[PDB]
Amino acid sequence: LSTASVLAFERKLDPSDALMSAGAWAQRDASQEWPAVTVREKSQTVDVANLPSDADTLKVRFTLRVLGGAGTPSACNDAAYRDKLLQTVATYVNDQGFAELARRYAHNLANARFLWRNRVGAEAVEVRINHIRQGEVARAWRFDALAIGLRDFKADAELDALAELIASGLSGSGHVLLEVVAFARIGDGQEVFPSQELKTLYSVRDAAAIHSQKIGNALRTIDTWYPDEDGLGPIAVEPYGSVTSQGKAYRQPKQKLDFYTLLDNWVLRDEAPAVEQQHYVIANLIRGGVFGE
Amino acid sequence: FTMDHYLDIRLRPDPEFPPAQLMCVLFGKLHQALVAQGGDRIGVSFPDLDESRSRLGERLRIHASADDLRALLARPWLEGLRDHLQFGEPAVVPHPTPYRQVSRVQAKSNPERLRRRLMRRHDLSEEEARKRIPDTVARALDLPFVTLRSQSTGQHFRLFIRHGPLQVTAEEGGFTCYGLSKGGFVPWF
Repeated sequence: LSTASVLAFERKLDPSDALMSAGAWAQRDASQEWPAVTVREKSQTVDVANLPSDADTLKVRFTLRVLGGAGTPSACNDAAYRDKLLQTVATYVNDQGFAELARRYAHNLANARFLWRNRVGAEAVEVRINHIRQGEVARAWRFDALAIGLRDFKADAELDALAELIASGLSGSGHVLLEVVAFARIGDGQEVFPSQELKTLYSVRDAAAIHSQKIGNALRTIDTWYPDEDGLGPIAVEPYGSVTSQGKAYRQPKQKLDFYTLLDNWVLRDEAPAVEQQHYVIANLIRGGVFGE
Repeated sequence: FTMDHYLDIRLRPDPEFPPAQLMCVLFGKLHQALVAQGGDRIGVSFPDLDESRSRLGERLRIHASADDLRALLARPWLEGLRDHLQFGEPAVVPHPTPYRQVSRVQAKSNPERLRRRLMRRHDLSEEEARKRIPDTVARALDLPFVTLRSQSTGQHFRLFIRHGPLQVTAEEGGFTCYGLSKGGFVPWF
């Protein structure tokens, strides 16, 4: 049983591009006709995006599908390796559910990780999450992002409800489409922070926006299981688990905690790792990617 | 030799930014927390400063009065960084404190702005204003700078600040607008 030379996993938890529109706080429940934040030039020549001078609230809206079926690859050479992989993943799901991963995903939707620099220095951040079955709203959640911690994953009743929704989505027991809307008090005429292009700023039809893969980066910050230090905080799930800004690569292949090493030792040789490393490996399968040689 | 109330600020790591951006945003929290707060006898101390590495600091060491530090711990404007960084508590200071120098001092390493005002006042030409200013009048100060990339220029910028010498005797004074030295020393330990 050698490894498959071609492996490819399609991603789950597919977000969209977030749109930003500015308005006034306590006009917050009618946030449907708010004008968009436009990207303009000023003088070297750069691009800036600011709120209007009579508005102090940033609105960031995006959607999120939860697909499910997180074990089946989209391309694989071997048939025995693929069946062994499906028995391993089905063994994982039958031993324990998706409650841990959906709990941490629920905590990253609870606070405002997807407000990267816009969160820093704000008076109050409010997150509203809707579940959608038809042209309707099934169940609405309203959170408070500053009370919910940035580093401490503490339980709650509403987070257990939404974690049951996401965990029911990833298992393939239904269709899950969520609408996420975030509200931030920044100040009158202050500066918002869209994502930067390859100083140009990313936009859609006359509105500043954030890329989808950056929100997708903000959702999958699970990994509190580094060998080096658990005191810094959870940084996102990657094979050869690395941080581009810090210039460091945690979870080295010279150790035995890499994704490729744990996947090879747990599929081919039946050497099951610790439980939290199994959460890491299944988190990389929900991430998806191009694996194999 | 009498201000023995410290208010430290320990910096923890975060994945969404390095310590330089946290030092810039905390620099805004100091320019708006002290300049928009009040209290002249409240200074700050950077203990991880290194002129050979261009660093700013690995742990903040605040120095205030008894009530000057006893009323800033419960700051709701000090929130947000409670999730990003860590805090401490008040602790006494030792008797012999070394007189160090930490303050803000702006240098002029660009003759293009004074060539703009000198083009609006002196009436210089291209070759006469370009030759009236030599190339040696500009110099880059390699002190510990902070990338305060605010809404004046979109790209990343540098920071300018001048420190003082080391000494043992105590010479206290009034703090600056950013909690630095401008004629009065500060302890460094």
